[PDB]
Amino acid sequence: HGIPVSKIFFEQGTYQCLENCGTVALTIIRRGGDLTNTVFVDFRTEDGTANAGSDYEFTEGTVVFKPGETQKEIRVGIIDDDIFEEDENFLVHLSNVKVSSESALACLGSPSTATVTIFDDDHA
Ligand SMILES: [Ca+2]
Ligand SMILES: [Ca+2]
Ligand SMILES: [Ca+2]
Ligand SMILES: [Ca+2]
Repeated sequence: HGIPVSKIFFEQGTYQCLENCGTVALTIIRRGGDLTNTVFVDFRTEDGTANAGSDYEFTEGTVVFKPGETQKEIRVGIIDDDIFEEDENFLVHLSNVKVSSESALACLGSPSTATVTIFDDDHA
């Protein structure tokens, strides 16, 4: 052993957005190791106190770090409505880190899960 490996993780642990922000942006980071490799990482949302379909969009997919890339941005739609609510949150999970051919070259780091605070923008 004694060789460094790439680490995948969110740039921040918590993100924020007004309910009228349209979409919230999370940044996935890839650090160290051999950056000439192609690395795949899956992402996926989960409900907290905010619910998919009424507060945000169920969003999922896969990010691909091409050689030399150290940062990838992802978007989650925020559903704006006209009703009063508490400030809520949902989760976004990284998983399934794989290296491409042509798994300790690349690993999931910490934080592999980010939280998203949605501030309500309505009165009552
Ligand atoms: Ca709600
Ligand atoms: Ca809402
Ligand atoms: Ca609103
Ligand atoms: Ca609302």
